[PDB]
Amino acid sequence: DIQMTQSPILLSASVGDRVTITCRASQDVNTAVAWYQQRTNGSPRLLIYSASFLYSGVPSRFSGSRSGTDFTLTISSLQPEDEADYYCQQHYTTPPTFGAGTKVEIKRTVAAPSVFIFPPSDEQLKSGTASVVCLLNNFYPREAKVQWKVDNALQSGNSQESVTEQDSKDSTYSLSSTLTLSKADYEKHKVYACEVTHQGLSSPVTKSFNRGEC
Amino acid sequence: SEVTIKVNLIFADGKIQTAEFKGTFEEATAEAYRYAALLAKVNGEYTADLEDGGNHMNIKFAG
Amino acid sequence: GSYNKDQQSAFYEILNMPNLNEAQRNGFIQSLKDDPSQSTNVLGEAKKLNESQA
Amino acid sequence: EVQLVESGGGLVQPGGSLRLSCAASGFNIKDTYIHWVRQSPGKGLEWVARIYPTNGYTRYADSVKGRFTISADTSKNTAYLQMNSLRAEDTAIYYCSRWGGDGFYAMDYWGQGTLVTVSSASTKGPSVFPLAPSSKSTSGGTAALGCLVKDYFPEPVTVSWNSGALTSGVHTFPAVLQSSGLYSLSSVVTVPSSSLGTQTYICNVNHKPSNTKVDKKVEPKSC
Amino acid sequence: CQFDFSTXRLRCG
Ligand SMILES: OC[C@@H](O)[C@@H](O)CO
Repeated sequence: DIQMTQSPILLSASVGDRVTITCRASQDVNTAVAWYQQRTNGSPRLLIYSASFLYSGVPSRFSGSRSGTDFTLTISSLQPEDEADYYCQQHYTTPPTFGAGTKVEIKRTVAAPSVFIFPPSDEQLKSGTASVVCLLNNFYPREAKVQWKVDNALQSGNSQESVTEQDSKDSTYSLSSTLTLSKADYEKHKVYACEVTHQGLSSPVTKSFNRGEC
Repeated sequence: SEVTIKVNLIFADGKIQTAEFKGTFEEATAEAYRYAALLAKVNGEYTADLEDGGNHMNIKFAG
Repeated sequence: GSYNKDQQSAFYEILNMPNLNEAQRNGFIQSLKDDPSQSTNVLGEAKKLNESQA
Repeated sequence: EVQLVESGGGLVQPGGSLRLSCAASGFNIKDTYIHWVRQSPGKGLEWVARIYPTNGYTRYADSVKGRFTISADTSKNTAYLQMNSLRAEDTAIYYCSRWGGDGFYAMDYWGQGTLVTVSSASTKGPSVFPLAPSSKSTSGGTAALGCLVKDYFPEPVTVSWNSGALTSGVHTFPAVLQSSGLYSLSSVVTVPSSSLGTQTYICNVNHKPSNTKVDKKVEPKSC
Repeated sequence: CQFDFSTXRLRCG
């Protein structure tokens, strides 16, 4: 079989930048290499075929080249909507094979998150589990630390985070952290607090509620 | 094991991109230098400064 | 459609396998119908599954 | 307009069988190759099989040979993938694509894909709880509210707001696998503070594997 | 980086 080795695995650049991603075949594949884009929630979309030819409807800022077994995909002027994963594929021999992909991210200015907190719903509290949600909205860069405290006791092992991919409009991230307790535990304590550390904040932000407050 | 080499790509006009290479230390290293050489064709001669035992690179292009 | 004697033989083997459930049996029979070129391969995988469920 | 539409994916037990369909329109599958390609966390994009419907020639990936078969019904312009003796490693999004279409030697149209989940775990519908807007979810004159879609299996669930009319300011978070083996996710939306109480906000949640359809109205709490 | 069904995106560590 033939393998396709993509590098780098991750590339971050500003809007308007020229970016280059590469793909090496383990043996001769002539020009039989295609490039696909995969945007969030999407299926792979053809950009380039036969190493250097632009598929219909694809912006002219995309281009491809070949040198021996090395293949390049270049985006001459990176746009926010180019934020996506890119995959090469050879079809010279069966099986056709794909590279592992390159993730392309957009660099932008630092933005602090809007931080919010949600007690468990009364509906949920009818049935023995309590989920407390901390929300960090529209921030950049992705790195953030979210810590939970219950009656000022640092929580560990009972929360999970989820982060969106970069926003289409503003290239930001949002994150949820969900603290899961039994209802019995939830009703036994008073103060529920989310502490957020992020580069855009001058010091960590704590968002808190007392159980039972309006 | 599996390591991540983090690279700053510093172009002559001041623009900066960042990239990551993953694999064994030796594979990731080889790929980073290879990528630098390729970018050098268009962006001018490169210089690579290594920090963190070679797990981070600052790669500057001459223009 | 019709089948040659080798094709018929593969159907018969899968039909008779005692450790397949009916979903599996008919799935494999469907594969024999789908792609005659794969008859030997399909029969081989049915045998492996039948054996593992002994 | 060329289109490929996959159907038939879902939860199946290890050792089990499933059949996928790929309905083509806007072109004739007799004029092209049709491929199945799958995508998984474990192996990324992986070619599965191909067929040339005008002569029936087929090829398969080594890892599925004997277990999967590809076929096509030109009279229905549809291709199929029979999947037997399924294993955990077969868990993936399955796409069909065409190749050689309009003389283009690449896979130039791919379907939306269909998820196959190979697992012995049982189907479970989610509970949908409001994330009510409050004094603790507002700043700068805007407010956040949402829905928590908790404890479902298998994927997928879909979430929209106001039957799809509300899309601005929406963040639907990636699903998270809980220690229980069930999935959970939240969807939130940021709206003007002044709209709370006058504009109806409903999250439309659908979990087809369990036939769960929930439309949850989210409003400020009583106190 | 690892593909995630939920987003259909690579997630890097
Ligand atoms: O494809 C739908 C998917 O985004 C949800 O199931 C959440 O993962």
